[PDB]
Amino acid sequence: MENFQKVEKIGEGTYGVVYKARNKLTGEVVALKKIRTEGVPSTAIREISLLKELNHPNIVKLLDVIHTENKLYLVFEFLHQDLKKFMDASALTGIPLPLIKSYLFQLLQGLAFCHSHRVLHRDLKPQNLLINTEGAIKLADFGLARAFGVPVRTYTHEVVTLWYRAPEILLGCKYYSTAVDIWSLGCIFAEMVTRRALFPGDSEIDQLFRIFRTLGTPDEVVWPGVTSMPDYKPSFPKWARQDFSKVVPPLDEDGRSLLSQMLHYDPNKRISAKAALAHPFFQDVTKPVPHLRL
Ligand SMILES: NC(=O)c1cc([N+](=O)[O-])ccc1NCc1cccnc1
Repeated sequence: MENFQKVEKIGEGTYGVVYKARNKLTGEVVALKKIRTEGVPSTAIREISLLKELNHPNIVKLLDVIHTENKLYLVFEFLHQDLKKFMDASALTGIPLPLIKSYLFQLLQGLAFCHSHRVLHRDLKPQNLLINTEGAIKLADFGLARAFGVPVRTYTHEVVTLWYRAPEILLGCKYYSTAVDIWSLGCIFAEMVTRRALFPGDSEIDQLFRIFRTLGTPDEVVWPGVTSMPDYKPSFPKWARQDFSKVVPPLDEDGRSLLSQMLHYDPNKRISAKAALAHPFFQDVTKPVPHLRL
């Protein structure tokens, strides 16, 4: 607004437009998101306001929430790059395993924190994982989904990415659990390793069938209750499950084991962020510094 000097259009998020801005006073450089219409539900205001208290080293800090003139502004801590850009930049050589492991470990710490406070992300993707020169990675937009909701796109003709959506969401379950975040992070872990999205669906059904083609069509044995889900259809093709060794090569067995637990179909069997932190995959975790060209 008037207390900030737009420094650049960081982009156009799923809620609204985002700008890099400098606080004319404090001199602080922040990310300002303009939230998309009229009146603005007070329920959301209280919700969003509660998130200002959700502070952790691996969670992008929500500095302020400003409600004015039918517009809602969220002021966030600023980070220079997102994981999607970093992955693209590292596409030729790949992100080194030690850095992939460091990032996964930090993201799990961030999820464990949010989940312990009953806060879900619901829409994790590389674009909302932010990184800095110190080797830190942080989760952005935690709790906004709950505080609000979801239309058809973002806010103005922009295709919602379904690549990281958990199967229970695709099958129409109305109640999401912390498990949806573990699923998304598993998909991201695989993408960092292979340098290709794991399940790049272009429609809700293509997304679901890409998952089924790789992990096998779920049934009552591996996922009790799945055949009673809202959008489950007995007519779904029945695909056999593939071997992880073929899914994320050349990841080692510690990595494949952890990924398999993050991608279990039954949300209740899916590993928690807390439990994942204890997985043998992290026995030799360290905190490397990435090569960032800003
Ligand atoms: N908090 C942020 O710094 C930030 C916020 C959003 N967003 O949608 O609210 C997107 C990217 C961000 N940083 C990474 C970034 C990406 C591109 C150019 N500059 C910075």
